[PDB]
Amino acid sequence: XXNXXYX
Amino acid sequence: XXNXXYX
Ligand SMILES: *[C@@H]1O[C@H](CO)[C@@H](O)[C@H](O)[C@H]1O[C@H]1C[C@](C)(N)[C@H](O)[C@H](C)O1
Ligand SMILES: *[C@@H]1O[C@H](CO)[C@@H](O)[C@H](O)[C@H]1O[C@H]1C[C@](C)(N)[C@H](O)[C@H](C)O1
Ligand SMILES: CC(=O)NCC(=O)O
Ligand SMILES: [Cl-]
Ligand SMILES: [Cl-]
Ligand SMILES: [Cl-]
Repeated sequence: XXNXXYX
Repeated sequence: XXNXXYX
């Protein structure tokens, strides 16, 4: 993970 | 990708 969003 | 570094 480590990324973010939101999709 | 998804991992990091830095090499
Ligand atoms: C991770 O490194 C790349 C280069 O490969 C940069 O362009 C990017 O800004 C950097 O990402 C940030 C944001 C993220 C992905 N949510 C994490 O918090 C990382 C550690 O820092
Ligand atoms: C997402 O990350 C930011 C930066 O650290 C925090 O400010 C925010 O609280 C965080 O969102 C929470 C709530 C969410 C979106 N429902 C998920 O549980 C994420 C993983 O954590
Ligand atoms: C070295 C590099 O590009 N790291 C970023 C990733 O792991 O996604
Ligand atoms: Cl992070
Ligand atoms: Cl999402
Ligand atoms: Cl690197």
